[PDB]
Amino acid sequence: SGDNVRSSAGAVRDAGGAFGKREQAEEERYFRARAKE
Amino acid sequence: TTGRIVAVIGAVVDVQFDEGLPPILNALEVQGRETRLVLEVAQHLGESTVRTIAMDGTEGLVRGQKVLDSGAPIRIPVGPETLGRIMNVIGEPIDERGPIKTKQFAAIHAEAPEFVEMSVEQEILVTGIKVVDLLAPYAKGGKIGLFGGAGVGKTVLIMELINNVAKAHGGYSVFAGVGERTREGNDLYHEMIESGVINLKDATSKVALVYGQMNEPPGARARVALTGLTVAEYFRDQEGQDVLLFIDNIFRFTQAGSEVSALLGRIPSAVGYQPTLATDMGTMQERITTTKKGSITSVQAIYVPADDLTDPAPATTFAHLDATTVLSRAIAELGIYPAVDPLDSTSRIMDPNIVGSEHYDVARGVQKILQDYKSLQDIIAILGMDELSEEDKLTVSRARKIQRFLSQPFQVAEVFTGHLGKLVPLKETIKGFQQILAGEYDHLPEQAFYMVGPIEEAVAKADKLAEEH
Amino acid sequence: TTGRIVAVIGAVVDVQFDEGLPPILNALEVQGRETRLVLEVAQHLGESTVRTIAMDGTEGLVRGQKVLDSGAPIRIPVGPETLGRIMNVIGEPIDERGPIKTKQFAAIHAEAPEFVEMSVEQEILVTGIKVVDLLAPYAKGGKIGLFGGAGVGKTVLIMELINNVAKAHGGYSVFAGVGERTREGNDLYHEMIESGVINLKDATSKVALVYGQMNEPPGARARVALTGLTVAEYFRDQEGQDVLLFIDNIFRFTQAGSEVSALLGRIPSAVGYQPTLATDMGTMQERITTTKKGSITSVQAIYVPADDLTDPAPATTFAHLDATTVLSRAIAELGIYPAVDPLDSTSRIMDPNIVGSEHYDVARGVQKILQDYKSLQDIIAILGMDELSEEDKLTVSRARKIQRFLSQPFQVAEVFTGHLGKLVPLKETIKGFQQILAGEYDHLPEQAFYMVGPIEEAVAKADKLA
Amino acid sequence: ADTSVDLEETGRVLSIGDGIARVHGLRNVQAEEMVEFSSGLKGMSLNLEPDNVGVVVFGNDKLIKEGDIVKRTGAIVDVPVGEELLGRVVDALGNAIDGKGPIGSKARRRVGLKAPGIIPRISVREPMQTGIKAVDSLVPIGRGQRELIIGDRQTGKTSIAIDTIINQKRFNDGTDEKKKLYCIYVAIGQKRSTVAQLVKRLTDADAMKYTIVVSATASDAAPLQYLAPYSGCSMGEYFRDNGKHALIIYDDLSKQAVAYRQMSLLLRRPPGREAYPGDVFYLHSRLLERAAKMNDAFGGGSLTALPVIETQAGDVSAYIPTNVISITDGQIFLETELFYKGIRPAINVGLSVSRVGSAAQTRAMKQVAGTMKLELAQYREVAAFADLDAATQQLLSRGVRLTELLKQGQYSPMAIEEQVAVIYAGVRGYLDKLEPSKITKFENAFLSHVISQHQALLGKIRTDGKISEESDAKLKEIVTNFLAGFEA
Ligand SMILES: Nc1ncnc2c1ncn2[C@@H]1O[C@H](COP(=O)(O)OP(=O)(O)NP(=O)(O)O)[C@@H](O)[C@H]1O
Ligand SMILES: Nc1ncnc2c1ncn2[C@@H]1O[C@H](COP(=O)(O)OP(=O)(O)NP(=O)(O)O)[C@@H](O)[C@H]1O
Ligand SMILES: Nc1ncnc2c1ncn2[C@@H]1O[C@H](COP(=O)(O)OP(=O)(O)NP(=O)(O)O)[C@@H](O)[C@H]1O
Ligand SMILES: [Mg+2]
Ligand SMILES: [Mg+2]
Ligand SMILES: [Mg+2]
Repeated sequence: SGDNVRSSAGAVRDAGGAFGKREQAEEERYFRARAKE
Repeated sequence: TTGRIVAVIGAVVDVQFDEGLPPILNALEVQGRETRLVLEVAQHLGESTVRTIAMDGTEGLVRGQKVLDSGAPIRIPVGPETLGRIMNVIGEPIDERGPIKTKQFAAIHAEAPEFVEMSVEQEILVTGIKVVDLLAPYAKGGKIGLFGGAGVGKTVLIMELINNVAKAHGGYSVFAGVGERTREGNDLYHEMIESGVINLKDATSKVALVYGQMNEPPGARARVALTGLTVAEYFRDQEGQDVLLFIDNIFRFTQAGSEVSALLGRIPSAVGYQPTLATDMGTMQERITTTKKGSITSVQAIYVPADDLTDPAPATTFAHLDATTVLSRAIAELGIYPAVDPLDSTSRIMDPNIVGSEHYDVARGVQKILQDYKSLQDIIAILGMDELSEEDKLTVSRARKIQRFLSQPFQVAEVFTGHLGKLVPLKETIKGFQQILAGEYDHLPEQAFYMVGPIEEAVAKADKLAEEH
Repeated sequence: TTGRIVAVIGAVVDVQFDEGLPPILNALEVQGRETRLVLEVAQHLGESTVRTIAMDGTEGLVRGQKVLDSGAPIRIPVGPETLGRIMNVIGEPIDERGPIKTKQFAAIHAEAPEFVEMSVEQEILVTGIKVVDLLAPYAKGGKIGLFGGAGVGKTVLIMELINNVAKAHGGYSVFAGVGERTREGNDLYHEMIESGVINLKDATSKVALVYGQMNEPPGARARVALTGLTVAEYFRDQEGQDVLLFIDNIFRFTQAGSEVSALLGRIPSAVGYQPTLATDMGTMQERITTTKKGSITSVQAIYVPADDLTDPAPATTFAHLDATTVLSRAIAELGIYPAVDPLDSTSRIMDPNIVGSEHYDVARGVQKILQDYKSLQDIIAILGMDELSEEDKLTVSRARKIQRFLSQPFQVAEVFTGHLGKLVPLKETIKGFQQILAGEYDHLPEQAFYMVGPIEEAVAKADKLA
Repeated sequence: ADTSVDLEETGRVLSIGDGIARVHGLRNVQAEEMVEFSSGLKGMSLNLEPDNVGVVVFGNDKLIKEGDIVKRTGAIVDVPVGEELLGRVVDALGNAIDGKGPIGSKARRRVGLKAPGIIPRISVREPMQTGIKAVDSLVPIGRGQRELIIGDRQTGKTSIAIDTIINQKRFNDGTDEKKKLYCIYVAIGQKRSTVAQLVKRLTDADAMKYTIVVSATASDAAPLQYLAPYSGCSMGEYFRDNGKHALIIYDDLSKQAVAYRQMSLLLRRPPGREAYPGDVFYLHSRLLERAAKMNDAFGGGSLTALPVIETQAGDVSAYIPTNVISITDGQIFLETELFYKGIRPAINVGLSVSRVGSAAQTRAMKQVAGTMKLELAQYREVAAFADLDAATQQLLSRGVRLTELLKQGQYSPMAIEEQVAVIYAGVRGYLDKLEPSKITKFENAFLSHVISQHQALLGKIRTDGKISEESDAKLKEIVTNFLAGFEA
């Protein structure tokens, strides 16, 4: 039962989405910063 | 002694003997055929008639046709001269390279090594696969099980295990094709010929081939597993030498038998499998093991119908393994290879007093953060990435990285990924995950850890990633 | 030669012959009986014994009873004098109007047209039903199947199709009642005599009726379809006319087959059915077809036991259809009639090169917005519609007006809808939807598109609502 | 003394029903030997039980009776093979049913021929172009592969095979003998009417002339449908054994499995999972292995198969369905969901793979098709959202564009060079600032332009099957300006 949501569809694509979207910008957000450092 | 065929229904043929009745498990030669046709005595129906499963097609048999009892079970050629040669189910050579002039033949049927014969030694076997060696390490001379639904990576994974461990093996290795694709047999053969693990001009060949693929009637697929096992048996005993045994899909040993059960007159059991499913698998597995005479490092590929691990066939196969690497469509689907499940792959030596405390803690540390991350999969499935305390959303961010760092390019999978297969040393693997769990690389983007070798390339790639932006 | 019954189990009767063994399909007549009792030879058991199937009850039979070999399968009357009459499995009239004096007779068993007799002509058959007309048009000379669960809409639809199509039809029709409600034949019969498609005085009748309702034993219900089928074949071939063949529930033909298969000594297939479900069915459906010699527009009502479309029966029926109209209880329960599934009904005629690109482009517009609304139903049930984008809400809204605009009041159902029947033209249906999609009516309330004919009546009803 | 019926070469029927005949005698028949019935009707002998031979009637069984004489044929079941069948429609045993007369055929081939062992094969390297972008760009097929089309009812399954066959006109009319492909269509449990369109269609695409349609429709006795596949396979093999390449289509192994079950049931062999025989797996694995790429020592020819599997309620996780899947080298999955959304062909990249992958793609296509596949499947990751940030808004900007560029018309296949030209226009981002719904109208205008004014440009890309520098330039020149003139 740990991650049943994700082990399906409807709300999974969402969790999948928000997820990737987040870490998507974040990383770019972290990306240029790498340059700074 | 000569017998006559009295009934032919599929792979099941009835032969009646007037003289003497051959004992069960005895091989019978069907006379009058342009290709040796072996019939294995399966039962004694009574009234001097035995029932047998054909080791080939029955297309053409005639009621009354003669059948010569060879006196014993299927005996095949064993010994060093098999190395480099592709063998049949009944010992026939199928490489068109002529006969296999062997000086000894063993019966593919034999008793399993006694209990007093068991070995209790366990030495981790390093494979270069981070996930494997991290979470569920294989062990020297142990029984390795590779589970997986259709096309998730059983065949590619077992291939990597041969390109990694077999090529650098100081000894012989047996490979048995059990009801798979003949095309894969081609691939493996010519690819072993390239790497030089097989030599066609001399005697340096270090792997023996046994095949009985899909195009083959069940009867054959129902015994080849035992054939290949016999060849590796000789290498384990008559030498003691280290032997590696690769069987691509032992599941075809149980389906084979599931395809002839009824015709052997057997009420079907749960899920249609044979009632004898677990014990047939038992008198078959127990034979594939390390004794005090020598050691077998077996790697079996196990199919999982419709992806259901609870299916009788696979669920009965687990206890026969000392290390299991489970593949997951879900994981493969997230483009992570090998598609190994971190939460369902286990190993007997995964003990702190065998791999040390450092190795163990990190492994469980990986598994835990990955289980916690599954718990947040739900919570964030309705809320979004902006509700988790800075503490939780932090682990989510590490889960992703640890998840991605478990993936790894295979030398054998170049043609697929398009990248250069890497090979990771154990220590570099622990360090690798020890540091990520530490929080060190929380400033690096996840993608930096996806498909790489040691933890370094990660930073390096991460850099190549910073400059490109 | 004389045959004798050696065993009786329900509707399977083993008859042993001492001389001259009747071939398979041959129709045997049981002797010593009040009314004609036919047995159909199904197999040769060996030992000069044949296993047959009764076309009527087998009560009263006694082992040793004599059975005669007619020397031919079940032959029924075919020809113009069948029109306006009602006949049973074995062609006997059951309308209390005396013998049916036809010249020719025909075996109810025959081989299907050969591959060289096949027709490839596709030409829509507009029905006045927006959902069918729109998404899965029926084809003249085509095989239309109407799947539906217990009480969902098959009958009413077949009736409407007889109203909107049969009447404006220039030719002969054949209605085959198979395993359904007898009082329905009663209904049909009297509705036809009214409208006049059946005439009991002048010989102008245009409908031939074959019946073997749910009151009949398995052997009958298992062959009635072939009878109605055979009566349709005469009109098609031996007269070269455009023949309409309605069959209310061909599923009964299969169901029946299962009851007897049991008794025939056949190991059962999946779900208890007979092994021969597929073939048995094929050898029949294949005869229900248009050839080069003539046409047959067949409309078959198909029962879905336990509302399970995967059931071997219906499942196996789709491949035999040129057009499918799938009815849904969930849709019916939302009060949408006809409960046609916009996303599970198909037509080989839904091809732009055939119905035009304007028609095809709208059809796909509708199946796209509904499809997209359907994929949102997961979110709507848990987080309501406040969690949907502005874009989403828009489709949801248009889907709901499209769903409702898909309903329609049929004449044959006025009593349950409380609305006067409606017959919508094709262009009017294309138009009505092109508009709802283009957002042209995004200002009208849902309830305005529900149970109406053209789009114009969607607007009228809107004002009334104010 | 009449000795024409000495129960050695002949037999007498004991019982007959449901297409099953138990024959007394036939003392010399072989397991799986053809037999002749009184009526002139044929059948196969599977059950060599002690007290009889279980014969399965290959046809109408209302002519067979108790006492009817059965005669040995002395031949395991076979069929007429060879290039004479090209352009003809035959039944499962190889008899013409298209009313055009005797089949030339000067050679027969057992329908049960064993499949090539290991040594005779060689890696699948030659492409099998469907002409369908989705396939050729994501699930590329190679000659000798076994790609399985699978899906629910009414989802495109068959159309893929049809667009594939038609697509073969190009090479077959060309000059390069090596790129020619002969196609064998096999209809199982289908409806005659349906097959009629089928062949009226291949005729309107002028593809019948290199196509052997093998048909066993719904009204045909089970064995004919069961045998159908191996019959067409055998025909495909003749080509695969003479330095030629044949593409076979087993239109519906499900129905084939159905018929097989029906036969087995009336032969009295215990039933099993969902009632099929014990060896239903072997039923298909035995047939699909015969598909293969022979090495130069064996002629170097091939036989690629596209068996079509039907699922119910979309359950790729059901018996047969998993039976075949775990056999073929991948699979193309079609879904009803993608069909109504507008994704036709309804190919769900998410589950569609080719275990040949790159191994089966030409230089040029590989170039632009570069990494569009994962990218598309990666667009799906973004698909769950659709105040997007311009960035991700972009990932969602290619996927919506490429998608339209992949849609296509039937009976109008494209030369691999024409496909590269348009795919190029999308993949190189040059159409990212265009209205999706406009893409299709554009491909048309564009193509008709390249094919008109720029015969030579295309004339190259093929010849070199590669997009050279000067060609990457002359194409950027055209899409961007043409496109703009298009958005005037
Ligand atoms: N390590 C890998 N890297 C990339 N792709 C992989 C990898 N392993 C498997 N695949 C992909 O999955 C496909 C086939 O997987 P494969 O190893 O044959 O599966 P399998 O478990 O043996 N399936 P099967 O035996 O048919 O049930 C390949 O063709 C690849 O596309
Ligand atoms: N077009 C319709 N308009 C209004 N109500 C309808 C319509 N179609 C079906 N119904 C309703 O459903 C009921 C019965 O439908 P009916 O035509 O008899 O279904 P059926 O498919 O023939 N089912 P059955 O024969 O019992 O398996 C009617 O009494 C109506 O209440
Ligand atoms: N690319 C396409 N674009 C638009 N329509 C298509 C496309 N491919 C197929 N179709 C249509 O889809 C319908 C049926 O598809 P089809 O090829 O018969 O699928 P199927 O899986 O074989 N169905 P079936 O065998 O009848 O259960 C027909 O109306 C086709 O014209
Ligand atoms: Mg494999
Ligand atoms: Mg009804
Ligand atoms: Mg199809």
